[PDB]
Parts: sequence; C-alpha cells; structure tokens
Amino acid sequence: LAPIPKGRVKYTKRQKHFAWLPTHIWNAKRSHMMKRWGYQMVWAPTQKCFKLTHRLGGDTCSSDGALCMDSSYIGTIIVKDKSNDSEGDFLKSIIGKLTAERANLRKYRE
Amino acid sequence: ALPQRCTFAFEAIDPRHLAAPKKLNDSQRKTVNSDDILSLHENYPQDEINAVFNELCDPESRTQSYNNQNTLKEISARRYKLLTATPNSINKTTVPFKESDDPSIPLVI
Amino acid sequence: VRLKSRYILFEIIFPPTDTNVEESVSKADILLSHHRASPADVSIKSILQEIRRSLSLNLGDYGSAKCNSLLQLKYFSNKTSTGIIRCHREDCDLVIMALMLMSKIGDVDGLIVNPVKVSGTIKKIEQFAMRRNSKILNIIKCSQS
Amino acid sequence: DRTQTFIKDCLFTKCLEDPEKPFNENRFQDTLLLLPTD
Amino acid sequence: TPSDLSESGSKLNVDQFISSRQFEVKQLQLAMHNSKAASSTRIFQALPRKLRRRTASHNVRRIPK
Amino acid sequence: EMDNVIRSLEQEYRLILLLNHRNKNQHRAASWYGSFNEMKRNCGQIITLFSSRRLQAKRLKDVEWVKLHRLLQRALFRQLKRWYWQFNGVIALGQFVTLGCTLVTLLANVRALYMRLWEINETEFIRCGCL
Amino acid sequence: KRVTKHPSLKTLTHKQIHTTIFVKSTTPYVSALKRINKFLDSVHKQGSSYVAVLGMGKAVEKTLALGCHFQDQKNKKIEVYTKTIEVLDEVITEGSDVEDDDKETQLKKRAVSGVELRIYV
RNA sequence: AGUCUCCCACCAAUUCGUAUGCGGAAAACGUAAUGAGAUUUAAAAAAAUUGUUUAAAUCAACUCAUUAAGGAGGAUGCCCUUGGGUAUUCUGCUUCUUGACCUGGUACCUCUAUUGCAGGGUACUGGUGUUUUCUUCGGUACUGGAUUCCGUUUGUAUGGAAUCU
RNA sequence: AAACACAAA
Ligand SMILES: [Mg+2]
Ligand SMILES: [Mg+2]
Ligand SMILES: [Mg+2]
Repeated sequence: LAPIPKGRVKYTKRQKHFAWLPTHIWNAKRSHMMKRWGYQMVWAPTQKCFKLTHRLGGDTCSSDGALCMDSSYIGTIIVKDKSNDSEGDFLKSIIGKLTAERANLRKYRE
Repeated sequence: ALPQRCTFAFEAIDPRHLAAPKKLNDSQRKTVNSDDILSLHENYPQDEINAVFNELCDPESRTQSYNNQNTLKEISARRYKLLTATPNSINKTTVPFKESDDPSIPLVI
Repeated sequence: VRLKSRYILFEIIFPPTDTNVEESVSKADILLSHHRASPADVSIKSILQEIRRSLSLNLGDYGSAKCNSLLQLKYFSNKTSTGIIRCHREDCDLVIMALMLMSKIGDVDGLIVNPVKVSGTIKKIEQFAMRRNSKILNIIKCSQS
Repeated sequence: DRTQTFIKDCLFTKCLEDPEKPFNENRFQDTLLLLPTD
Repeated sequence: TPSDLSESGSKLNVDQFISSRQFEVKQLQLAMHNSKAASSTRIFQALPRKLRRRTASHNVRRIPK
Repeated sequence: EMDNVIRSLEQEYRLILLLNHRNKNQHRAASWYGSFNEMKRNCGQIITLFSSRRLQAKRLKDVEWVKLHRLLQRALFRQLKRWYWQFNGVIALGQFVTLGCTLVTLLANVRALYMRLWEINETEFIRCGCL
Repeated sequence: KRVTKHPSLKTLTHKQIHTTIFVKSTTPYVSALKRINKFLDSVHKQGSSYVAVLGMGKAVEKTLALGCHFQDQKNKKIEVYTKTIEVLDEVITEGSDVEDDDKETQLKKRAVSGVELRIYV
C-alpha cells in the first residue's frame, strides 16, 4: 500500500486520516468538502446547479457547455503477469474469478 | 453517434505552456458525414496507444516525465523573450516546444 | 417591509343596442362593434369620481372608507379604453364588485365594465395587455380576407 | 460642470437605463480620496 | 491638474478629469460603435449574477494572537 | 514631439498606480480589476522602454523598435474591445460607477496616446526592417 | 437478430442548435407549440431570422401539422425542404455463451427521408 | 433581520513559504485542560450587534496568559493478579525545499559585435545598515457568437491576419 | 421595497 505523498508539511499535517486531491484547495474554495471513506472529496458547489447539470450534462440536446469532475479518488490497480512475458493465461483466470466472465471475453481483450 | 471503441492517447504539452485556450481549425465542419465514423472503426494506431499506455504504466518513464518541469517564472521569462524573435512580422504569444529541455506528458482519453 | 398592491385591469365595452338595424354575426365583426371607441368626455378624474360615487352608493360609508385608502387610477387613455386601478389585496373584491355594479357615466349611457386581469404588479399587467392586443390583431387579419 | 454633467448623463444613458438615478440619489462622488488607510 | 495634493493625501477630481478628456471619449465611442453612436438606447446589459462577486474590506488582515 | 507624449503617458501611469494602490484591497476578486491590472502592465512596459530613450542618450534604438512593434499590437486591436466592454459593465451595474467612469476616461486617454505613437512611428517602422 | 440504432450526426456550431426544435415521436403537440413560440420570440435576440423544425420518421406527420398550424393561424411564411438522413446501426454478425450486448458490433448505414420546416417572424 | 468578517484566477514564492492546543481553504471562526483578573485592572465603568446588555455568597457567563504532530522506555492509579487494556507524569529520537529585506568587496560566464569600463545572474565572507510610506504598491493571462483570405511532406502538422454585432 | 458605501445621518 502506497502512502500519502510529500507536498507541504503544513497541509500534509492537517489530513492525517483522509488523503487530499491534487486540487483540494481549489475545490474547497469552490465546492463543499466532506470526509467519509478515508478521503476528502467534493459534495456540491456553492451555487445551485440542479437544472444546470440537467441541461448541460444530461441526455438533452440543447447542451452548450461542459462539466468537469475531479474523480481522482477512484483507486486503481495495475496487474501484470510475471510468470512469463507472454499471454496472460493466469490473468485470464484471475479476472474470471474477480468479476464475471463478462470481463474475460474476446471483445474486451481484442 | 460515435461507436463504443474510442480511446485516444498521445503525448501532450504542459498546459502552462499555452497562454490562451486557442480553438482548433474549424473549416471542414460542414463536410462531416458518416463515412468518417465508419472509417474510424477501421483506422486505429494501436502501436502508439500501447506505447503511451506502457509509458504511463511503467514507473520509470512516469518519473522521467518530471525531468524538467519549468516553473511559472520560467515560462514567464520565456514568453517575455519570445517578444524579440527573428521573424519581425507576426506576433506570437506562445512559446515553441523543445525536444531536449521540455517534458513530454503521457495522457489517455 | 412591503406594501401589498394589487392592480386591476378593466375594459369599457359598448353593446350595440340598436334593434332597428340588422347585424353581422362573426368574431371580428362583434369585436369591432364592441370595441368601437370611447367618447370624448372620458378622463381619469371623471371615471374616478364615478367609481367613488358608486362605491359609496353600493357599499355605504365604511365600505367606501376602507376602500378609498389606496384607490387610484395609475394608467388610462381614452383611445383604447384600458385602465389600471390600484388597490389593496384586501379590497380587491370590493373594487371588482363596484366595477361590476357600474351603471353608467353621468352623461354617457349604454356601457358595461369588464374586469379582465388582476395582478399584484404592473409588469405582468403590461405583458398580459400586450398579449391581448396581439391576440386581437389575429382575428382582424383573418376576417379582413 | 453643466456641460460636463450633460456629457456624464449622455454617457450613463448608454450603460444605465435611468440616467438621472445616481445624480438624484447622490451616488456620483465629485471627489476621489487617494490615501493609505490609517 | 487632474489630481492635487491636500490635507490627507492626493485628491483626484472626476469633473476636470473627464472634462479635459472629452474628444478622446467621443473618438473612442465612434471607434467602438459606428451606426449605434447616433442612437441612444441600452447596449450594455446587466452583469450576470454568476459572475457577480462581493466586496471585501479596505484593511490588510488580522493576525492570529 | 516625443517628450510630450512620454510625459502624458507617465502622468497617466502615476494616477493608475495611485488608484490601484488603494483599490487593491477594496475590490480583490473582480472581473474588471483583471483588465485594469492588465492595462497597467502594458503601460509600464511601454514606459520603461521609452524612458530607456533617455537612459541611453544615443540615436533612438536598433531593436527596441521591433520590441515596440511587438508590444503595440496587443492592446490596440486585441484587448481594447473587451476592456471597454468591462469598463462599461462595471458602470451598468450601478454599485460602483464613480471610479468606473474615471476608468473609462483613463482608457480613452491612454488609447489616444498609443494611436499617436503608432501614427508617429509609422515612418521608421516601414523604413527600418519591417512593414 | 439483435440490432441497435444510434442517433444521427448533428454538427451545429452555436446558434443553429438554439433556433431549432427536433420533434420527437413522443413530443406532445402543445409543448411543441410553446417551444416554437419561445424560439420565434428569442430568434431576433439570437440574431437569426427563421426557426428550424426538424423531424424524421414517425414524427413527420405531426411536424407537418405544426407547420400547417402556424401557416394560417399566425400568418407566417413557412418553407418545407426534403432532406436525407444517414443513421448508423450496430448489428451482430455470426462468426460459448456470452452476453447479448457484448458481441461483435458492425456499423451499417441507413438512409431515411426527413422534412425541415422553417418559419419566419 | 443586522452601518460584522471571509471565499468566489494562479504563482518551489518582494505572492502573510504560518509544521505553533484540536477541527478548518480562510474567517472580529467552533471547542478542550490549567492559573489569574475587576475604572485599586492587560483591558468593560461614575469594527458590528443589542430594551435590560460579563461577573463582583457559591455555581453559571465574558476577557486574557500557556499546552507542536507521531513512534519507544520507566513509575503510579483502575478491571485483572502469566499476561493484556486505558489515564497521568520525566529522559529522549524521528519528523529537513542551501529563503527577513538591503549595501560593499572579490572570483567566473554572456550581450552591446578588440580592451579598461557600462548592466544581469550565480558561490562565499562582513555589518544594523536612517527598512519614520508600522494598513493595499511583485509576475503572467482577449473567458460571447458568425464567416472569409493565405502557407504547408524545404522547416513547423498546424500557424498568421482580416470584417460585423 | 429589497440589495449595496472607508458615503450620508
Ligand atoms: Mg432583506
Ligand atoms: Mg436593509
Ligand atoms: Mg440583508
């Protein structure tokens, strides 16, 4: 498990439980903050955007704009087969066990 | 309208390099038919995509990307000295890219 | 704090009371025969005095005293016979009933008063008046054919 | 100041909708104080 | 002198400041709008509330004790 | 012919800096303050270069002519419209118009000096190495 | 055979999208009238002249009905144009037991006739 | 509701580079342990707010003064008496971006197209040096929409400029 | 009316 990075001692000392996004200060100055799952993510901006998100990001046609989400809290694992530098017959079964064999199919591989 | 398979990866410039978000060339906007979307499923540079993915996965190239990370003062001085260039006919508010003293950043879409 | 106002839009309609003459039955024909014009002897102080007399004559003394606190005619022109009467949100029913019980002008007879729109601001009243004026032109253009 | 006030009014009638609003409610200061706050 | 020195600091009078610079403002308005300079209506509209901000204080800051 | 324009420009820059020193904390986060601070940068960058006209005491320049040709076409036909639109929008609000009209007048008087410098320097611009 | 249909390519820059109503097969009549009136009132603030009304397939009939309404109701000049629309459809080609959605997707073109209806002010 | 404060561009840094009881982006912001205080006081009596507007037997309430984060050893108190858990106190390590500002001297490199000299940068030493403007003064950034012209495998795979609202 | 200000009171 990789630990928290080395940014600013002052701000690094604050968290001590929940990691900070690389845009924590900006979002905190723009949107609201909260700490639930060992992390600090955004809840909602100050200005109300109920109907704005519908007309911008939704399935609507009249959408002239864009929405940006800081989704760096989503953690990821990179897995590689080192039993050999060739086709991953082990990773095939690993994925077929981890998720349904929907994942382990010809489409998502090819 | 686009199909399911759409993954574009390449090496981009640091966004601090640009002064203003200049829009791309918009001249063939009218000549956009379904033949281009049909050919997009056929034409695909898998080699460069895999190269960028391996660069982003490997922790050596990912750290080499942090080789020469210029500061805002560096970019400010470069933009101030781009005022006096050899072509004295066109005003350029940007700074050209360098293959030696500049970081190549891998990105995935 | 805010003073709760409620403007009243009324129209003066002249019924074509003439039994000796035959008339055309249609939409725009009767709209034109009912919106012909207002007579020259028509102003703001002549309508305000008439409505003040009718209010005292129908309601009484206290009914006129409670209603005449903020009873004013803000905008009225005799070319289109459209007026905006300001009153309280409490006495709107009183002013409406008085405009309904309007019998006649002291010198001009044979006319009715129709309250159309009641709102608590002048901007929506103006918007509704513009919409009604635009609607009026449609049947006119259609019948001019 | 009269022709100056006319120029200011012809300038405010482009930005604002009621030109004689600030001069009536006294929002056009004739003096601009320039001093570090003490 | 558009600005002078006085009791507290320097005072800048808007009156003479825009009086001396009037033909320049006329030329600027002619360069911005050509046919609309003869007309007198509302060209600039109200600032959106989204871009609207709030005013801070005139002091620097208060240090923690 | 030049000294008068230089004195006018440095007299305008002094008032710009003096009112900026006071309006720095009053209106910190403002859209018009961005354009106001952007104007002072170009003003000072032209003022230091044309004060270098007296810093050297020679024939005027050799390459600062090219520098001026680069620095003149960034606020005349590039950032004049947005500056004027914002300087009028800060007045259209109605909260702060007293300094807004002065800022509009500042822009109107500063652009005239830039146009004068351009129309004066046309001849050696087309004469020396470009245009 | 399982086959899905995606929408048609729409390339509108900034203002072609604003003064244009795309009439769906499930779009009500009165809501379409309201949106058309709003577009007609907002056009000269957008800076255009006409309002585009685009419909294809089942909604063509009620799009022509919307046009015929404002034809004589408000006495506004209308223009009817007949265009072709190409749509891309993902089909499954035969080539163990996998999901129906996660199969071999091949793109196929299909041309359909549609009506564009412009209304003046 | 209120003549209170603050966010609503950034800056490996003349830009409060502030690891300072805890939480917090900041806040004339919340709260925790101890000691003291009453025009005889650090300060309340003869910036905002509030009709009365903290206390002045004890309690309760206001103000100010100290307590930097984590790991290891010993002692004491409790359930428990292999042992383990919690609280307090003393020694003491780990937490490391060659930075108050500014002046002078020396050493090296570049431009102004030979040199002494003129300006900038870096490495080192010495010093309170009139930093009495004890309240804002640094750097970069065209953020509405439409269309047209030109160059391109010789170089950059995209750049330059123009008209109207 | 509301909302704004190193105003004014
Ligand atoms: Mg209120
Ligand atoms: Mg109030
Ligand atoms: Mg309030």
